[PDB]
Amino acid sequence: MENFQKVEKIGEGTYGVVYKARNKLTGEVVALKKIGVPSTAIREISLLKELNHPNIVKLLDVIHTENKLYLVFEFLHQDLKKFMDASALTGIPLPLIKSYLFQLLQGLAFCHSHRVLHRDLKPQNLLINTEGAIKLADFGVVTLWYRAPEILLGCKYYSTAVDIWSLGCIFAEMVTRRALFPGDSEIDQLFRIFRTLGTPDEVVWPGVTSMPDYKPSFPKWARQDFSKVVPPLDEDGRSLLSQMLHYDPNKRISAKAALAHPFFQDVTKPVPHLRL
Ligand SMILES: NCC1CCN(CC(=O)Nc2cccc3c2C(=O)c2c-3n[nH]c2C2CCCCC2)CC1
Repeated sequence: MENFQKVEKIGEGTYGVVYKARNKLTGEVVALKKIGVPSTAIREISLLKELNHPNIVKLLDVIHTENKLYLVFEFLHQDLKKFMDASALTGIPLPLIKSYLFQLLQGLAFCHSHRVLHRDLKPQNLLINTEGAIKLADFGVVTLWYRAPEILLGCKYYSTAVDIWSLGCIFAEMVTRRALFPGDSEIDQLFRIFRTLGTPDEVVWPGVTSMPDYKPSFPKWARQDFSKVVPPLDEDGRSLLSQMLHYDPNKRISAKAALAHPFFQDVTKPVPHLRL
């Protein structure tokens, strides 16, 4: 727009490029996302500027000019991926990990209550500020690391449970300082999940053998010990995590239910120490 002047390219998303820009009018710095334009979609996005939550990056404005679509979001100073890389030496403190997980579950609970899912949760689209907050951003070579199993198996009508899986993967990563399922292809992704949680069957996941991309020929791996998977997460944390990583989407814990888990008994809001 004629009112915004780009400062620098923040990066490349999947729905277009994102730029850090200054609003020549308000003088504010924002995150500018550049994407005729489908009308059905216009009404959709117009609905995003409506669902506001403390843990959802605010969509300040939606500019639709010359068949171009510009989404103006609030600017946050860092993403979780960066913070985690900067904390690789000692890891993010548990209290802060617990605080971020809680906040993200809150944002998700809100999203899901309005039948809105993220679909592509990952460290790169989780934004944080100096205050100690974390927010969901960029709603739905792309990473497959946080992709839920029903998605990898071809379920077209997946549920809000896919976001819980992704968050579960992010939660484990914050704790061990290592991606849980770092696949580099759908099948590799799938098998890495199978090797760790065991190949799903009709017993733990009824209806799994009737999934679009399910192959009767998939190898049959045994489920690995969870204490070996996510140490030194305490029993409450591992208990919560296992419930977020259930194969059966219907058995997987909901965001609202997860907030009441014992793990958050002693949850606080620590302030992050970050370099900008
Ligand atoms: N970490 C940046 C990559 C992942 C996220 N995308 C796509 C996307 O949809 N980003 C955003 C959507 C709404 C608000 C923001 C961003 C976004 O990227 C960003 C925002 N506010 N602050 C930032 C950055 C600050 C510097 C470190 C990287 C994040 C760009 C590449």
